[PDB]
Amino acid sequence: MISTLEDVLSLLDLQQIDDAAFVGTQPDTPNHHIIGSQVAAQALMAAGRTTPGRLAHSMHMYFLRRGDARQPIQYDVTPLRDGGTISSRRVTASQSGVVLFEALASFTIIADDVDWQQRMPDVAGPSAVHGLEDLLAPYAEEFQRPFTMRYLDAPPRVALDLSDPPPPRLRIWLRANGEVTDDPLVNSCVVAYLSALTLLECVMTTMRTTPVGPRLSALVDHTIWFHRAADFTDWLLFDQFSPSIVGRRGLATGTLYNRSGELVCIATQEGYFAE
Amino acid sequence: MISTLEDVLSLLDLQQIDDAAFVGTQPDTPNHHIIGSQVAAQALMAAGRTTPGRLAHSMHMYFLRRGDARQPIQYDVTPLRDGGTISSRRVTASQSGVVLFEALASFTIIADDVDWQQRMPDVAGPSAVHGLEDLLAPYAEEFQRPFTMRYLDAPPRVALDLSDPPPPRLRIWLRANGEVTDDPLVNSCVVAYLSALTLLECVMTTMRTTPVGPRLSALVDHTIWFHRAADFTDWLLFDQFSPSIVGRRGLATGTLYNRSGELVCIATQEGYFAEQ
Ligand SMILES: [Cl-]
Ligand SMILES: [Cl-]
Repeated sequence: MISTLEDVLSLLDLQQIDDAAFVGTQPDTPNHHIIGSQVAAQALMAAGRTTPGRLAHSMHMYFLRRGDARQPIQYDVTPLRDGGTISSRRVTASQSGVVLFEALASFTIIADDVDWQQRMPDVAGPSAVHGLEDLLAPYAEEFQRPFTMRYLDAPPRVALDLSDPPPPRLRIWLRANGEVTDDPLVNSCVVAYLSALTLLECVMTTMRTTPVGPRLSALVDHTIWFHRAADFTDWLLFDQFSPSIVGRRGLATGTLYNRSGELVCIATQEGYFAE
Repeated sequence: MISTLEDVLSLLDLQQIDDAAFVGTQPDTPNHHIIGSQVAAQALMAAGRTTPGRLAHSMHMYFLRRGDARQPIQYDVTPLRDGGTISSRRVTASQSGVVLFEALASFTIIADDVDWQQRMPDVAGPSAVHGLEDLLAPYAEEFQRPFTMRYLDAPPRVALDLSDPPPPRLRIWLRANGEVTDDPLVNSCVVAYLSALTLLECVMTTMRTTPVGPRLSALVDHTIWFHRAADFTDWLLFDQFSPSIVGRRGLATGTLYNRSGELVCIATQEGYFAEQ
């Protein structure tokens, strides 16, 4: 099972099998499903390798069919445009000829210009905050990680035992359990992985469910805009909320910051909750 | 020019030239540029016509090349997924084989389930706000509309006169200057049109520019999530802001609400500003 930060870096180590085709693999999962975070990060790596040296700036994706964690995944990249400042790629992810996912990714050259952001919210610092493992301890009977996670708000399983579902806001302090490679594309791919990892949890809580049920979900899409490099040598804050849930779908948006205050990325995804 | 609401509805009338191939058109503009609002709305209509009786729920797109307003646009639709819940469509827009735009759209059945939203912000109403025409009248020498627009925060050209540029936030009350067809797909397409129309303005102000310059801009992408029907028989509030601007890029996000408070859609786009 994915348990170390090195395991996450291994996910990003794709095997090139043709000029614009790459294969990724992973360990099996308990329900045999591939999670969205993996396919996002691997798809971005595949795209980035066909645009060498350019920096990831955005990616949009739709999950069509859910991957089987027992088989590898093939990523086929199509160049859409190669401009002097922006370049664009389609990435299709497949298993035995079955298309799992389609994405569109865009890459840029670095440019010094207006650099502005909203200020990070004023929240309790990571040291004030309970770890996920201690928070889930009472539920151990119902069940190492690549990131330490400290939750400012109740995680979904804890929230399920509150009288009423809390407001759909979830703030998590995150720290890599090891060293992320000093490579801009790897940096962005790890950001991509984190951007989709806990993001639907604030919706699950409002839907009175958790990642393992009782009501199961699947991501329909995921979107990321990368603005500034993540500093994985310290904590990051992931500020997540839902503006709206309707018709079995819940929208979640998250903003990732370095502890030092820089806004790293924004991401948004819609999850579908089985009836 | 596109100047009436009927003209915007007419953008959505596509010629079908094959099973999954449609042609859209538009009047020539002054600089022959086709705006992203038009291409988003026409692409959604194309996609929707191949998924009859399902409701638009999301759309993602990249604007690869600027369109020539003097030529029509072919929308080629590819079905990617079909069945009991969600249907998925690729839409490619092209002019004489040159691809302008790639989108992925998604459609769903109606289902009653958990229905929750954040509360619309408490702001001044439409009558407390000056119309855009009036706010821009002082600058006429430098220069009808399908929508009445009342800006609660300074438009880019007005903001440009201020010493300290304001926060990159922009609330606009909008009202269709006419009746929008009572059809769910048309409704979603007009929502798509609006979702991209003013959305970058909150960035332009921080970038010390306006829709007509001095620093020009182009959209890189656009993204819409449709949750509740727009009620075009009354005002809508488009609450827009930018969380971040860097590297010649500015990200803008907007939430559209009915006056009665329902959250209609969320949209997010990134614009690129050519060197200064
Ligand atoms: Cl370019
Ligand atoms: Cl922990």
